[PDB]
Amino acid sequence: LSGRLNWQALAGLKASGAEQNLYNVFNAVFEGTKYVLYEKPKHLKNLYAQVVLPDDVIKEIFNPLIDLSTTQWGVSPAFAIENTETHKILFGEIKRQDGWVEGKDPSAGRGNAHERSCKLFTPGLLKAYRTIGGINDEEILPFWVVFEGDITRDPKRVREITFWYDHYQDNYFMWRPNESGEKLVQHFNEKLKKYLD
Amino acid sequence: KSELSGRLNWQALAGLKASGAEQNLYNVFNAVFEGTKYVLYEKPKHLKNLYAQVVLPDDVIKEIFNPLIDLSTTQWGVSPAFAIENTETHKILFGEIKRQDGWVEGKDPSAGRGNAHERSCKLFTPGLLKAYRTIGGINDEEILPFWVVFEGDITRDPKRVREITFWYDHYQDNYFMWRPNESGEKLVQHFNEKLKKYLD
DNA sequence: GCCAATTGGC
DNA sequence: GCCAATTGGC
Repeated sequence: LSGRLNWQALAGLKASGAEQNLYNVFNAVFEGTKYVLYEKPKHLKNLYAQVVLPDDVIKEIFNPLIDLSTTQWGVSPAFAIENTETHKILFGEIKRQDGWVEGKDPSAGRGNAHERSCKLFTPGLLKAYRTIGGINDEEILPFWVVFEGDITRDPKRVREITFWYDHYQDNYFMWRPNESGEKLVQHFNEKLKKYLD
Repeated sequence: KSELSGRLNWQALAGLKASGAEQNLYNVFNAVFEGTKYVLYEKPKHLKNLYAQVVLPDDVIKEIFNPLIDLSTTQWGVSPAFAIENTETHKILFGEIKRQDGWVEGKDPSAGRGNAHERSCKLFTPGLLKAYRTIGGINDEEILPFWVVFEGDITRDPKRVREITFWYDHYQDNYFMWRPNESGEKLVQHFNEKLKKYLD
């Protein structure tokens, strides 16, 4: 099964003048390929209820009338890309945020909600992602964060995120204003697709 | 490393408790550190200069906003909620305080839907981990260089407590749940028993 | 200049 | 059930 992408279908989406977002872009480029996109995938929805808490903690917290054995508490990624042959999955997030850009003061980029995406660096979620998605190669992280909005052109935010990721520079992508869906797909195609093999 | 050489001032903390004064992380640690080699910093400045000189490829520079300032002397960084330094060894533990509501008695489950506490996870990025270990001096692999103290109803929320427990995996001592009504002693005991030795 | 942490959205 | 990501605050 070739891993070639459907650039013709993507060009049609672009030509249809339709506003491109991550979903219609990957949906178009994956048509007839061995890849499929999921919006709000459910693979990681059953992680927390089964967590074993010391009896000392149980006594100190609120214990609702609930059957934890059948309770599914977990996370809901913005999206996931699956190679339907190997069934390996890359889970992703989309962080949209304003930023300090031309004509604005630094305060326009003072927001910090994007830090929330760093929950993916916790050892527990890294372990869960690797187990469920199948990407065990230590060379890359098992998630992909796509940033959107003026934060992607903010001199401070861009350097901050670059600093955070350190040697995992391909695990995030800055999808800048007015940029084509093609560049978003090229990042996946050139830097991440091989890890689903 | 004798126990006496690092004994905390438990009597000063008991005095604070006996005074009836409202306890918070700062007055609790300031009291317990009285006369010792440890000092607590509120908003430490050790990590004030981190990002401005980060190198960006020419093809990225071309696509971003480049302000007309001198990045070589610009200080962009972070400001931890607190830090604990052993002034004899100069090793430092950096900390955060995350207060948040939660699903507890008398509340609808929606009271625990909040997720801003996730921001604290920035400390797990490889970049900040390296910066924290370099500055604070803690390279022991079995412990992380930071300590996140949670406060508020989130500390008793059945889903949030399990979520955070899960996140931390085998680094359970790198966070502490300071519950409503809990005194300062429990907070200090966590540091004393699980983290203080990493400042030796 | 940097962090708080919430209420509304899907 | 779980995520969006902002504006207020010092």
